[PDB]
Amino acid sequence: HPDLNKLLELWPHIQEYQDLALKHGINDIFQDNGGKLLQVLLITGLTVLPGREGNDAVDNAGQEYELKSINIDLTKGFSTHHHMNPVIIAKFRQVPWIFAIYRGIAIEAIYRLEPKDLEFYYDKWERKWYSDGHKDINNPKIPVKYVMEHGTKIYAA
Amino acid sequence: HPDLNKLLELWPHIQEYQDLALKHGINDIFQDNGGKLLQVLLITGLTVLPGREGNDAVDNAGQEYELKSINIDLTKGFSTHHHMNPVIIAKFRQVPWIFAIYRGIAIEAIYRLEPKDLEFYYDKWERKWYSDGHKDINNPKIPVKYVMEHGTKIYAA
Repeated sequence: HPDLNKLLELWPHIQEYQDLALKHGINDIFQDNGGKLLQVLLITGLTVLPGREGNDAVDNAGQEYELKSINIDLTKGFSTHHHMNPVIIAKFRQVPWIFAIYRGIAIEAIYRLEPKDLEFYYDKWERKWYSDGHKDINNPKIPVKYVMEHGTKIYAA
Repeated sequence: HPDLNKLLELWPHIQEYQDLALKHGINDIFQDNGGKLLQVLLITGLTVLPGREGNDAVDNAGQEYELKSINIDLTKGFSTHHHMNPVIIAKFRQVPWIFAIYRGIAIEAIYRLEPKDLEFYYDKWERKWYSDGHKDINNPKIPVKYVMEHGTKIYAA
């Protein structure tokens, strides 16, 4: 049982990583990309916010952030919000966003966009709601290209 | 100028303390009791949440807390919420509360009440709203005695 052997021996680290993840509010590294999210948290120094919170993270000085991420091996657009409306927008434009770019599970880069750097999309998204008559927008996307063009890279592999 | 001398020489520390306070999201130790609040933050390991947030703090694992405090040299009841209503209550009973007890500016003790430990007051407060017909409650208080009787002391001077 070749591959299997790497299992009872590689498992000490996986567990340690999970221990690390728990100290950071992540109960299961193997669900909802928790293992990738820990990467971002340890690199940036952020603390995750309860899922019920509008934003997803905050630093040691009380500044909050939206946290988006993608695996470029399968997509090129960042998810934003399901049932996206102008109130959601309104809460969004108040905080900086940090974008995590992975290749599979590997963190390749992290970008930070200031509130103004997203002004373009917030405006666009509003039109598609009101000119649209009225009606949510189901998760419009933010192009990795745009993020790279306007953000400041705070991390690279 | 006797006392004045203690000023150009005691000022190196006060400033350092303020430097410490800034690293913790507190812009001015001399306003809104920021100097006392830093005490609590450093003792407990908490991070403050933006004032717009319902709760006031969160730990490294994403658990949030309400943060109340008093100087027993002048009062014996903990403030809760102005324009207190049942929705406010509803958000409140979901998180633990940590109470800071000071003598003047000195931190004397800190207590933590679990959500259930406040069940008594939440229920009482509801009656005074509905039996009251309907109408907010302007900041009812929580007795230090009660806090000491039901909380677990996480710190003492």
